[PDB]
Amino acid sequence: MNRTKKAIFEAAINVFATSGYNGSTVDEIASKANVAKGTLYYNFKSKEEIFNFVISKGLEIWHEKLTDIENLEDEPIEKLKKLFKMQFELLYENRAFFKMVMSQLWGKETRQDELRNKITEYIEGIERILKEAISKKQIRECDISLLAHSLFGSLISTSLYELSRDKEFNVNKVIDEITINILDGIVIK
Amino acid sequence: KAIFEAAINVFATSGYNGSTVDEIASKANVAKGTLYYNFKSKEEIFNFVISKGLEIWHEKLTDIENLEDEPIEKLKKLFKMQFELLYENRAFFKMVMSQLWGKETRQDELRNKITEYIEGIERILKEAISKKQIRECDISLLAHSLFGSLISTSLYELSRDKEFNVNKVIDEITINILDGIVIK
Repeated sequence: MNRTKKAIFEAAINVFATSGYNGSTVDEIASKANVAKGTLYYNFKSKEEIFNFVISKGLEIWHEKLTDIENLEDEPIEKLKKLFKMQFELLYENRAFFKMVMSQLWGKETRQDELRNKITEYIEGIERILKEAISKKQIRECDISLLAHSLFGSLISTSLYELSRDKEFNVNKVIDEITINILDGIVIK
Repeated sequence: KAIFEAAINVFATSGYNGSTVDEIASKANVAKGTLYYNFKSKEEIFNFVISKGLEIWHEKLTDIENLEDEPIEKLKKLFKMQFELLYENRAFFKMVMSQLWGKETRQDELRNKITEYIEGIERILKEAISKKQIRECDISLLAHSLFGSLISTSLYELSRDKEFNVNKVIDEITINILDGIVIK
């Protein structure tokens, strides 16, 4: 990304995360990016084009880091432990971006169908690790797609927990707790 | 009442930003003057919609809290109750999700309302921990994860364009949460 696209990218994340999609404007993104509006429009025709570019660029590191985990020779159960650590670290390093995503996952605009298709592509990588884990009898036989969405969904509920105003968020403690909760369950054993 | 059902659809479809009082009155088939005898602003309508819609969640959660059941059995009934209510209130749930993440003051207040519900889950988990029926753990983090089971399922249904059988979901999620997924 050159300076113009990087500046728009970083500013757009914060505008979208602060105001939501409908409340964000090209006008505000140009101002926050310190990019002349004519140069912005030379690169992006509309707010929707900026949004989709940000989603596509921002999810690149998610696919990259998940693909790296998939490529390891580690046992699948060890890949799942590394998945939880990777996702929460990535979430913590990119909180504005993830809120932007979360704010747009629930409606019926074509933009949001497309966003969900991009998230589904990511979740399919989780499904692939689970399938291998089940075949190696390291994870219980279960509805894989349902489980994979639950593993992604841990990011969503934790993002809400991170917004708590009465405590301070500790990413390493959350990784450790969620890993045990997911793998071992909560029942006394 | 007409405003409540219409405003869910409007806030879901047109957003909070992007919707108007007039559009809500129209979708409700409510004369604008009659709207203003009930509500002063679009903000008042939103705050009313959230509070009203969450009442049934609080009522059913309180019912479970009031049971004589062991807390671990309360938790099983909580999962069942939550997925049932999710199924009956699908539009409302997704509308809430769409509004939960921004920095406007109505959204601070929305999150406070959700947090209050999640605090009710924390009370059941606290009883389960005292009775040594579940592990000692970060109770607030776990309670958010238990609410998160609905978030994940709702996203799953949207992403696959499905309305999954509620009993099969309850059965799978309950085992996943209580017993975990690892075989070791």
